[PDB]
Amino acid sequence: MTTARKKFYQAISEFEAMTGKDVERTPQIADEVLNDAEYIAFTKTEKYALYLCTSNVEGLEDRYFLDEECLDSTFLETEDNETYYIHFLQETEFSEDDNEDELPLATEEQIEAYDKQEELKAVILKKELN
Amino acid sequence: KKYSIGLDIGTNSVGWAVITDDYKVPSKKFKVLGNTDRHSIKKNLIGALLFDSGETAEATRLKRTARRRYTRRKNRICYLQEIFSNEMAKVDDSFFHRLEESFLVEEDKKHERHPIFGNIVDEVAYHEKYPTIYHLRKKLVDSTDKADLRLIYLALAHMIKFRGHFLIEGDLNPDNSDVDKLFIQLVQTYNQLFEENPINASGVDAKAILSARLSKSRRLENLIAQLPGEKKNGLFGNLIALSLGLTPNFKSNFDLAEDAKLQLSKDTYDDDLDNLLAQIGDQYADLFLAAKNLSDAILLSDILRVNTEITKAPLSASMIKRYDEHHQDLTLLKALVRQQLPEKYKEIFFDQSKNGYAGYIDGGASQEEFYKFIKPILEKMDGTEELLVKLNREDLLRKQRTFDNGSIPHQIHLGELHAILRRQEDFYPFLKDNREKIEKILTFRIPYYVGPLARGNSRFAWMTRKSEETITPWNFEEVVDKGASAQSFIERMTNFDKNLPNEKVLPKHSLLYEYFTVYNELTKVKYVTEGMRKPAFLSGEQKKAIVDLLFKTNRKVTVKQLKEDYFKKIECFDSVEISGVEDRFNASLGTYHDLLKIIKDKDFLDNEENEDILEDIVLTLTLFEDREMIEERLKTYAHLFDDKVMKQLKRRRYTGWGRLSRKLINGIRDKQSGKTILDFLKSDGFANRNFMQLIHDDSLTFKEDIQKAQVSGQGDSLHEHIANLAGSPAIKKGILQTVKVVDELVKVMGRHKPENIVIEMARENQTTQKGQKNSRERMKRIEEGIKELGSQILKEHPVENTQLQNEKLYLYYLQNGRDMYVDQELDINRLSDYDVDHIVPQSFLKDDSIDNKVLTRSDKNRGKSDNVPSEEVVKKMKNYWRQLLNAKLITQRKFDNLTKAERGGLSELDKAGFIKRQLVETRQITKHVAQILDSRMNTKYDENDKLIREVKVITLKSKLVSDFRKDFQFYKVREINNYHHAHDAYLNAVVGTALIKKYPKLESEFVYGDYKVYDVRKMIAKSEQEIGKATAKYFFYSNIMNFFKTEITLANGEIRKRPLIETNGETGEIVWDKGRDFATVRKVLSMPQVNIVKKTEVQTGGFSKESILPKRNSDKLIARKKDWDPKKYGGFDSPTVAYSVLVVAKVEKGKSKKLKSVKELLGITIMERSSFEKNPIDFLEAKGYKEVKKDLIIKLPKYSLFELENGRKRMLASAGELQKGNELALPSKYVNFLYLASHYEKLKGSPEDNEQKQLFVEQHKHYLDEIIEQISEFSKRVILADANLDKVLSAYNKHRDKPIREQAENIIHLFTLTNLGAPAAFKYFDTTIDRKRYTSTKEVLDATLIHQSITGLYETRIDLSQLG
RNA sequence: GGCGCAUAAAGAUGAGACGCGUUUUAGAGCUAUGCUGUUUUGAAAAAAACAGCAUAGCAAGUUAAAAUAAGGCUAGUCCGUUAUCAACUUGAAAAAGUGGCACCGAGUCGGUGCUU
Repeated sequence: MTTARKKFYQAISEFEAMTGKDVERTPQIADEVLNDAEYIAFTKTEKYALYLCTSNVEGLEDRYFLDEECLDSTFLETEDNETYYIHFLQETEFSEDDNEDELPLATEEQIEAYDKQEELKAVILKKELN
Repeated sequence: KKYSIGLDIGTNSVGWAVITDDYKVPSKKFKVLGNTDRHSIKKNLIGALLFDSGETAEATRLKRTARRRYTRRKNRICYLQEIFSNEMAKVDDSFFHRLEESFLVEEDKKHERHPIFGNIVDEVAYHEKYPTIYHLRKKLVDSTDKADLRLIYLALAHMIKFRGHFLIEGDLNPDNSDVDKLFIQLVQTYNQLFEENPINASGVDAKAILSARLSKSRRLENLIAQLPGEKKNGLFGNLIALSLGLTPNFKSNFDLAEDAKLQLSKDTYDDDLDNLLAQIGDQYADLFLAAKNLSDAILLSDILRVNTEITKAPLSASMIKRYDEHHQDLTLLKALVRQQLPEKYKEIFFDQSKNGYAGYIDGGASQEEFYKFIKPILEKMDGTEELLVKLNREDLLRKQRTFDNGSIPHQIHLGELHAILRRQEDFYPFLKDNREKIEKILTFRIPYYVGPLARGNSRFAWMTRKSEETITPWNFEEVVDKGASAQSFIERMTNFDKNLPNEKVLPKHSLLYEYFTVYNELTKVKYVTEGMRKPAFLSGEQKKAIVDLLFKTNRKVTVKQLKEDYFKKIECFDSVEISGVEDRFNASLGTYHDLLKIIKDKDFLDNEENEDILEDIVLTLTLFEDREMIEERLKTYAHLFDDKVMKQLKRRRYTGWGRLSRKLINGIRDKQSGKTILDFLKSDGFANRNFMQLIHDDSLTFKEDIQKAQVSGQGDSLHEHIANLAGSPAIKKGILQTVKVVDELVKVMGRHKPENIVIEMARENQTTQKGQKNSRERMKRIEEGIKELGSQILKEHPVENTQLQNEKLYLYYLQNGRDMYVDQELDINRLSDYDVDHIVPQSFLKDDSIDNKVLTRSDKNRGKSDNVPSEEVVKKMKNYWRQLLNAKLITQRKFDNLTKAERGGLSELDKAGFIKRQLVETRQITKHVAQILDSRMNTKYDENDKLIREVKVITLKSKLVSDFRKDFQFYKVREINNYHHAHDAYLNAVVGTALIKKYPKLESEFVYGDYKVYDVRKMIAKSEQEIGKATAKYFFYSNIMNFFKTEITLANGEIRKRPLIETNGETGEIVWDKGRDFATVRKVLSMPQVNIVKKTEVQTGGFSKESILPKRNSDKLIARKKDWDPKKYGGFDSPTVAYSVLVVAKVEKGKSKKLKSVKELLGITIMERSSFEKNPIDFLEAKGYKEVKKDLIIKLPKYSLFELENGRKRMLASAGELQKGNELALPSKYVNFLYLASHYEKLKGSPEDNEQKQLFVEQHKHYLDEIIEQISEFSKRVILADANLDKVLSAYNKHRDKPIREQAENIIHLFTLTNLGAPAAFKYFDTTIDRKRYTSTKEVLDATLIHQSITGLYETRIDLSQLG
């Protein structure tokens, strides 16, 4: 039990408390992905829309910068035959130092994806842990 | 002037409050230090401190054990390399120098490329001759021919780095190898544990059926088809399902409420096993042990399967066959894909990224993700047999190194190493006389007790040595000392008791601790036979008779067995019912029966002279674990023993400890009797008290003798003071910070010591919605209401059982569909006019429970007194109340409360129990922080030895401050600002001082200190209303908070006027001035400027994110070792910054390298922090900066306050992070309206109060269009986020006609736009908008910086504009 | 706060073994076509690949070695993620010390009096 292991287990416990309870065989994820994860999101589809935020970084205002970069997208199975996809996320520590690249910019495929994700609301409980 | 201090304690926060006598909090001009222009500040003297939660210390223990396991493994490799160090230079010189260089790029590698066999050709012949190492050692175990030396070495260096588990002990034998004897063992322990309606499996034999080649989720149905048992969800069947990886449940099986999931594959097996075991009792516990044992056995039969040529290679020769069923059954599948699907072949084997077979080896996948991906494809195919039957049994396309070969007993590896050295001993000289040493360094499991093998430089080790040289497992015995290290072992990780220190607590199942628990339960059990006409408890000789006549017979005994084997047998008592013990005893004499089975003697365990002998045999069993040291300490007691119990008594283990030591139970004696705790708790007499009531007693000597030794000897350091507390480390961090801020807070108010300091803490609202908690036991009562009553109320209206959180229908359905006042029925939809009354009025207690509240139609049905209701109402329903107590619809306490017509009403002991029931505050952290904060500021002496108690410590609950908050319209909801810490502490002062100034005499039960025994049985008048502030009694109305009530109100309508300006009842001093109290209190809770500070920290922790990631051309990677340049080898990214530094310097800008003046932040990671502070200017020249001004290097930790124009406060969390600092001056009427409107059905007070709040919100609907523009100009001043603000203004405009309750709840969720900390994204009505993080750290460089003190009172302001 | 059968629980700390996972290198990739040097009865050519790249189709595809927080000195089969911490003045460190009081008010504290 690490600082994030048992709270991941109570995370999927309250996921099983929110919906149909018959869950079985939680995925044995490694410690390397769990101990650097900011947000555990649950959803229905494998394609996860990732979030976004703006800034005031030396002009370039009202653009869209994604923050939660996926590093592990595994699934868990319930009884019977209903698939839910786990997603672990990491906050993007982008600074005010680049050659206007590798700071994550919009590339508006994710913008339209977030529009559909917010309009349909397929997101399930998304909570912070460390 | 006198003053008083109030303290809220928490995890995140701590609140400090300073009041005078007149309750106007002071306000003082403080001095500013630095080089700014504001030479004086004028601040209030009231505030809070919030900070990061105090993390525990389990992650550091985990990382430390990982580091030491890796260092032990590398040095086992070092020993085995050193034993071949001579003759491997004979074969090929730089061979070990190349196995050390197996990681770097071939260009800077200083040898040839191929590690083994040197050249190119023999390496390829090695791979296509030996495909893997399991094939290699499965070859050369059965090889008469001589093998190559480096070949045997690389077979053996793999052999000792993967050793298995040492959870099994001894050597393997068919009593512990195969599943036959283990399944016989579990059916024996099941048959022995129940000894009734059993099951026997002598006919069916699961030695091959449970070991078969099938699917486990079908194999348990096979076994329940063979052995009948109970069912497919029976307890025997569910435990077999636990033995095969499945996760059954037991709520339908134990006849228990909550479900019970169990599996062995999770890391948290034991923490859930004891969690369920405390719910069900310990009498099953060892049986589950065998279950886990049985499970491991079948997993053994999963890996080793070939039993035909099973000699000399049971492991390696097995799963190479699995390699064969991987190989051809790969090709088959390829020969089944291209024939039928030419598409989805490029995305299966050339994919690399989509959970296919390409990602199953060359990428990131698992067995189960790949099985789920090829389920729909391969299940779709037309002709594919022997694959779906192989997929459900988890054995296709399956690698060697699973996550489920963590069930390898090391003896298998040791046996094939034994063979691998026997079949080479005939050839090589050095290897013939070192096989003992090689097998020894394989099997050397460094034991628990011998600790870290240190040489005094440790912080954690304790083992001592009989010599001084380099420690090897060659010679582990004659170097380290056994008995001295064991003696230092037992005293180090013993646990002292908080109830009595300097003592070693007893084990969890000692004989003495078991007698303690059974005599703590049996001293509160009461029996009723026909003839006593009033219930009575047991006597001492009855307790001796029942522990000699029923407990020695069976482990668990029910009340039926009690009344049919004791009252009927020798007492000749027949018509007896027992109220105390419910149905069974949760306390059990398990090890009594256990050691009775082990020694097979009845005299010896029952003889009272062998007590320390038995308890320290149990102590040395529960303390040690390995098989060697466990036996010679029993050789001390080898005189009594019979040499057949040696292989029997050393088998049982224990885990966990009790609660209290031996010197506290059978230790100290009474000054007037000479008896111990146990001596009274089996021989007391008629006053059948309890143990905790004996702790709760004041008059007896034992509690005072406890608090004699609860203080230490000489006063320790304050870190050593907090070192032996309890709780989380978070509240320990809070306690240390609140002692620091008190000890600094005395300094600021003229250095005069205070008068009254108040403390409390409260937290942990994690009930998880209580949706199934009612229907598990409480609502489930009506399911045994059918057992007694018969009225199936849900049969006429099935109403759901998860929305019972509304209290009125909840208390209706907990009332049989009836009334407890008059014989009638009720309307379910007309419950709004029906009234909720209380069994005891609001002038005697305060509680909102089912024990208090009842529901009815008319208040006249209760009665016309403030006492218990009338005699006819209890006696006309004395029949039915015995049923709804018998159906367990209500508890015993409220039924005994209504039947006070027998006891006259409010008895003197009863009203004493109510008047002190609120003020007994029995949480240990409160008493210990009281002791710590007493012993610091209250230490002056006089002409005698006793202490001048200068400053009064005082300790109040959260109930009184919550009531003073609620009843007088002083509301709070947590999500507005973080002022609700500090303001909370303020009320903790007021209800503090205005209770001690008004009650001087009755402070002798909730001040920490030696005071009198002056009780309350003669402090409350047993008659009518006595003289106002001139009488002998303290009060009559048992609710303490009627003192604060301007005008009390009870159900009789007697609107009795307690006087306006109240004066204390013995000395004549005004304590509570009505015309100048609530004006002052409502002014101070509406004050705008409170000093909250976020304290600074240096970020200790990990170097970088714990996930090394593959190579890339970006230079911001952190290397693995020194010379592994991460543009080739990759590694760590995103380092954690500990603290930034503000540096003024010059850079070599331009093509002419001209030194231009710069002033910037620079992040410093923890990687070079010590490298920073050993020499800062040389490291900064190495970074690439010149002209370092050493005085001007400004250290700037995380959470540092920057203030700039229009009062904008931003606080700096990293080099490129900022967090909002300012907060809201939101006045009292707005917060009162927001709490009252946002809980339109969530107050549960009076119907008149309901119409008052309804008309209040309907007249003050004018507020939600002024809150919005306050937030508008506020966020336009201090946030400057225009876009999302305009979005939420338009979104507010779009819901203008929305109803009130939903709009108030959405506006308190809207408040989190403007808290402190990092900004977040908030759930609005619909328009969930994006967070706006700040990274533009340029504006910080020209602002002002505040190095503030710990309480925020003291401060200094440094400027960065002219900083040059 | 849930004191919840009216109790009040018990709490944190420390030793050992795994089994994984991750990352580089080693497991000579092959065939065909098209781009880069040279050879040759030679005048650049006539073209042979020995090597490198790209594009299509084929073949296998499991296992190892190293490291698993940079490293440190106190050189151990030790230690390096927790508890510890505003500046300033002392002090190696420990630890000590560094700031005027009332009154009228309140938009993140302001204003007035007296005074070392």
